[PDB]
Amino acid sequence: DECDTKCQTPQGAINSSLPFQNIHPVTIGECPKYVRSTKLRMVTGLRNIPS
Amino acid sequence: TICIGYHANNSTDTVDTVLEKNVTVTHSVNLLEDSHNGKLCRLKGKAPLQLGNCNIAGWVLGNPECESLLSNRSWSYIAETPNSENGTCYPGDFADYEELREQLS
Amino acid sequence: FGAIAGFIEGGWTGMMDGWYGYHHQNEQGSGYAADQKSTQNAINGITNKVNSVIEKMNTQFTAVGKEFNKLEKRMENLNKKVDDGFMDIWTYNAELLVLLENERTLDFHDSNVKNLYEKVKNQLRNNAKELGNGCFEFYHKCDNECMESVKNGTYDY
Amino acid sequence: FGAIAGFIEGGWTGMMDGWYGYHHQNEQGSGYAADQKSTQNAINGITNKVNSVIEKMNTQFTAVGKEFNKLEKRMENLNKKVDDGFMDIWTYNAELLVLLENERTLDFHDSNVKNLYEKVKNQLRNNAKELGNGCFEFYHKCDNECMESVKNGTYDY
Amino acid sequence: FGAIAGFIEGGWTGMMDGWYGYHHQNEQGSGYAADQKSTQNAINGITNKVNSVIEKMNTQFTAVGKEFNKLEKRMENLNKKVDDGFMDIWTYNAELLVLLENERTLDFHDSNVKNLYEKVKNQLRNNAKELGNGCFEFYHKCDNECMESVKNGTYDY
Ligand SMILES: *[C@@H]1O[C@H](CO)[C@@H](O[C@@H]2O[C@H](CO)[C@@H](O[C@@H]3O[C@H](CO)[C@@H](O)[C@H](O[C@H]4O[C@H](CO)[C@@H](O)[C@H](O)[C@@H]4O)[C@@H]3O)[C@H](O)[C@H]2NC(C)=O)[C@H](O)[C@H]1NC(C)=O
Ligand SMILES: *[C@@H]1O[C@H](CO)[C@@H](O[C@@H]2O[C@H](CO)[C@@H](O[C@@H]3O[C@H](CO)[C@@H](O)[C@H](O)[C@@H]3O)[C@H](O)[C@H]2NC(C)=O)[C@H](O)[C@H]1NC(C)=O
Repeated sequence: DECDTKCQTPQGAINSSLPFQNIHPVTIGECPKYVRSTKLRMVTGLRNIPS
Repeated sequence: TICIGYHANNSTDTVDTVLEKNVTVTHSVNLLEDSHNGKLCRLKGKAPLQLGNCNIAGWVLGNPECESLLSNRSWSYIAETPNSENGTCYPGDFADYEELREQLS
Repeated sequence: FGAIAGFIEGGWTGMMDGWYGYHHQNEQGSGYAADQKSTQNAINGITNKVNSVIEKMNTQFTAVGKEFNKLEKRMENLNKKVDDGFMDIWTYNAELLVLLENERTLDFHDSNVKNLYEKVKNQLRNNAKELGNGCFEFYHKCDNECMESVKNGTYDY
Repeated sequence: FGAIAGFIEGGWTGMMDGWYGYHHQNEQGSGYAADQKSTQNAINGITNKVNSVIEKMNTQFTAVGKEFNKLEKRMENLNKKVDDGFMDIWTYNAELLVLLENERTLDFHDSNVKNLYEKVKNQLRNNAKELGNGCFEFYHKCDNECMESVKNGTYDY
Repeated sequence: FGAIAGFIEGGWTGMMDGWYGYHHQNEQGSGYAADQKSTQNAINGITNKVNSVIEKMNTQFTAVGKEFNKLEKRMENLNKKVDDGFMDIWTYNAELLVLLENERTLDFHDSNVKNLYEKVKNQLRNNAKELGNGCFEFYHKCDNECMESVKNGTYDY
């Protein structure tokens, strides 16, 4: 495709702003480090308690 | 009276902590690239060399099933396909094959 | 501390403007107020914290792949060992970093409201019954001209 | 905080049942009580924390060894460099993780008792002299029917 | 907590002797005093903390360099990948460790002064107006024989 990326992987390209990626371990470019992880979600706020 | 409190939302976002799993949270951001775009893209401003039904062996030798190069080209990486079988049509060993592939990438 | 989900139990849904503030029942506006400093210093600090977990990782150009012939299995395995090694390190360090710094973030809000609560109780002194819920029964139920000045933390006697 | 080994000096040996609670001298049972919520929420959180330092490390099958002939010294050294590299990383990251999260664990108990102490002082108000040791002289020395209800945090005036 | 740069605003320049202590205006010496225990336990703890970030990294003898001929580009790149890998790990883990443990160090001083302030307010009780600045107006302006004994935390009624 007529796209540009910083990181191409064997199934497609990936946005490389995040520091971790789990698409594929064998990348090409300036890529997020590969992790076997499935969720890496970080908190910005508080805990919802609207009962 | 007068109280002192904090914010709450209708957000479904759940995260994990060291002291308790699956804490529901007001605001969060992702650190994990989970999706890819499904397309071969240009790298460092260059498009990849696409060999098609050929492999590097077939392309650099001029295997007649390979498309010959028309203009001068640059490329940032090489793209092969799972069905790129056309290499050495007359059988034999290709000296330092992997090394050459790496040096032509 | 024990401010969040301790003695201030649940939270309020009515603050479209910020993360921390007050709820006053006196003789007028029953609304909520944001503490544009207690809050705009937290967002100045959290966005600073996310942006540094993101951007402190500089990474060079790297082609991870390596190809080996059938008499190079040892190299192939050495290479696979290196890739498994990094995977194991980044997977473990990331999962735990997320886990730990999430708790460090939830505490940040405890330490913030506990200081905002202590910013008015250590200021109003014995001019209200200090209800354990996180709320103060006013002796001279301040109008909207005064209550908006406790936000700045300004009283008299 | 300063609760543990600060103004509550030493600790009690007489609590076979839990980690946190109370000691009452009134007119009857001189024993100790466990706070089955202040405690069973800590164990729910600590065992959660150990189990994630343990189990967040998934590791694949790996044969670390590599064998090289006398004209492959460079590979041998490259391989040794990789093994030394991981050793240095896991040794440093583990030693410090143990060091830091141990302090994070000892603070957890400070923040817990300080909130349990503040769960009764911010509830009993001026119905006892607030002795700095972490103890309260009762004005109407509650019997065993009442004292067992302060555990739930329930009083009157 | 909110002690440092919260309700104790700025700091004092006049303490050549230590990190924490007191400033008394009564009828004599207007100087400052160091808390040789509140301070000599912090330095015992901080120097312990630096010395373990320094010295917990044991590292073996290592010659990082590798030389490859023009038909060994793959090895050359595998080697470069290993060096880039470590660089990325140590650069990211160090930058963040410095970032995080610096905040853990600045909090340490909050928790220390807040406990020193609470070491005298939870001791003097209602024998002074508890000014929010972090300072106490004395009812019987103690001379230099008494004030030097509040440092040890020793009073009467
Ligand atoms: C470019 O690539 C294509 C494939 O992508 C390639 O076409 C393939 O050629 C081979 C060899 O000519 C074909 O395989 C033969 O198929 C016939 C049946 O049609 C068999 O009889 C042949 O038998 C041989 O192999 C047997 C064992 O498998 C032996 O028992 C026997 O004695 C023979 O040695 C053989 O299997 C193959 O079918 C095609 N594939 C396709 C999709 O057409 C083409 O030749 C390549 N060209 C160049 C220039 O590289
Ligand atoms: C086929 O070869 C010709 C030249 O033999 C290539 O032309 C080159 O095209 C690039 C495209 O940008 C030019 O690059 C630019 O050069 C300037 C300096 O002149 C530099 O400052 C810019 O940053 C940029 O890199 C390059 O100058 C130009 N060369 C000549 C001699 O004109 C052409 O690109 C080749 N074709 C393909 C498909 O690669």
